[PDB]
Amino acid sequence: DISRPVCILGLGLIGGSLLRDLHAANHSVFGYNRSRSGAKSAVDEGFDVSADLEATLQRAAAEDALIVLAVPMTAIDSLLDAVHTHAPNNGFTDVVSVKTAVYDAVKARNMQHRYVGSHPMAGTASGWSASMDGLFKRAVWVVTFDQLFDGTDINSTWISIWKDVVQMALAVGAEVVPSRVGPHDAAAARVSHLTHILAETLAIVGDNGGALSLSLAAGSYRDSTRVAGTDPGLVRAMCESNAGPLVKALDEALAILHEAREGLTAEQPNIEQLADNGYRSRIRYEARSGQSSRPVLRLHPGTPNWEKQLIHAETLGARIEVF
Amino acid sequence: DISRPVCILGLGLIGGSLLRDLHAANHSVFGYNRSRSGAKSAVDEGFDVSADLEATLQRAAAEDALIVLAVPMTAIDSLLDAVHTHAPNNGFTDVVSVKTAVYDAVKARNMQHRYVGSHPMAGTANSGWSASMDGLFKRAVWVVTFDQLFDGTDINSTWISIWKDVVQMALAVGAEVVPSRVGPHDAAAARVSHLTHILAETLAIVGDNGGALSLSLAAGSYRDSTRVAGTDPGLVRAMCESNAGPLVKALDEALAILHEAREGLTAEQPNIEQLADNGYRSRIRYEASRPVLRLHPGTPNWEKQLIHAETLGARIEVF
Repeated sequence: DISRPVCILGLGLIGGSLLRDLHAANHSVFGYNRSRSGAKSAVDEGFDVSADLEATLQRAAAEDALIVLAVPMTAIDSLLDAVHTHAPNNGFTDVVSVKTAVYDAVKARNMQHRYVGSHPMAGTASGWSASMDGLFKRAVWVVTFDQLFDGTDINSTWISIWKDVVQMALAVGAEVVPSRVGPHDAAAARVSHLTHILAETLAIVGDNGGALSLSLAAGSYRDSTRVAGTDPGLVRAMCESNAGPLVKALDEALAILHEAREGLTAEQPNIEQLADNGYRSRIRYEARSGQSSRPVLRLHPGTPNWEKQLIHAETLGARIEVF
Repeated sequence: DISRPVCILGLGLIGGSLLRDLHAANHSVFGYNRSRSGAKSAVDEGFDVSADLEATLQRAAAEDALIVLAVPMTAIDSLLDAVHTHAPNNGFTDVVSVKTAVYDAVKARNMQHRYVGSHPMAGTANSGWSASMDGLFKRAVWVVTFDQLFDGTDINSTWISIWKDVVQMALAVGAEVVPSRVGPHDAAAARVSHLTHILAETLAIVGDNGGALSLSLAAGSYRDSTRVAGTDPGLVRAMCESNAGPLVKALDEALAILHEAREGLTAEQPNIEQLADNGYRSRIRYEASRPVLRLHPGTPNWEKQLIHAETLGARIEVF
């Protein structure tokens, strides 16, 4: 279980849902919502919430709480600065879709000895009314571990923060997948950010078709343009934060689409390669989900060479369980 | 309702489902399936299905039945030859996802005087008779063609009666009938269905190129946007290859947007304002249903109202 009380900063879809699940699971937890209304609402429903950021961090520091920065990327720096200044010895984690940008921000402030990156594959970062129960059940929750393999010189206290973050993610039914920042952003660029870019693109090309096109659109179109409904502010945050790895991903998309075009413009139009490859890839994805077959490695923090199992899990996309 | 009994050639998702609804609605209906096994299954469930193509057409000839070609585009060219030889007087339609190729195949064989093209947006499936279902067309769109009124073509009251029964059949099984010519249809289908497939196959591969971790981290958005990549490649090829010209027009717009986005992400200060905004705004329009137009075939300039429905993407009902 979790050796520290959890302190959630920001109580929206992610943070609120985390507070609720942790409370359900009966673990010590409290949090902060900027909204005076939202705080009052949660306190009245039974939760331990405040709208006083200074007071929350003072207490967080007093109880050595694990601090969860459950805010959007644009809010991270101010919350890092707030934590650095009010709970400089506390351990802490974030929930943002992109990881390199955050780790960098943490390193620039010399907070890497107290930080463990994390990213739930939950929904779209909406305030407190967005919070629900069991959001994370059987959902992937990435937990980082760069400090173990880069130029950071960490000791046992960091290992202790890392454990609580994993115990926390596991406490709310998540599947913890360990990853360093580069491999993660490389993945998210492909499976989430490009997903969003293609979704916007499709909506425009369809809209360009006018009345008949929007009328004839069916289930496939509904599904492929759904995430184009998410907020422009967020879609930009994701993609811009991770522009580097996204461009590598988008370039693969353009190469494939160019090859596809070469094929459709031939004397005999042909897209075998795109079709056989696409199908096969989609089958591989379904195979390790539903119509969850992720492998599972058991780490034993403390034991020699356990760290190498984190890289082994990263390469395999294995979820982990710590004994 | 429908004046003629229905004859369904090919009984998979589309044709098989069309049979079940017309049978449930207690309308006169019978069909054909190449698969001898698939025909036995149907007969063993109480349906009027045969494996003998020639005999099915001779029966369709003796009932003046409406012939529905519910087969893939690759089986069309020989089926037209078959209907020509064994049932020339019969009025027929089809359900293929591309409408130009079929109409050319029809004209090539001088059959357009008894042909009314159509396309139900009912999707596809990796199966035959076993994929059939009740209520497949409820609320879904059913496109019906009418190029014969605007290209050079001498038509009589029969064609109109054939067109009337195709619309009513569509309506009978709970579909919304949007009329359209082959050019506009294929342009639209290129944009909202075929490009959709192309983009899904692409995303699936890019994600797979990322290896174990990428696939493991893929969540809801990926799942939804790569769903059609799971449809059998053969169907995807047929669908896109048959509509190659229009699809390229659509793909080129996609590529324009995607490059302009890459310009955006490579800047000193990465920026995809434009894409996100236009994208989001395009989706909001889509969500917010189709307009309607009353039509009486025969009355002067009723065909003008078909063009109106086409521009509007409106569904029609017949008075």
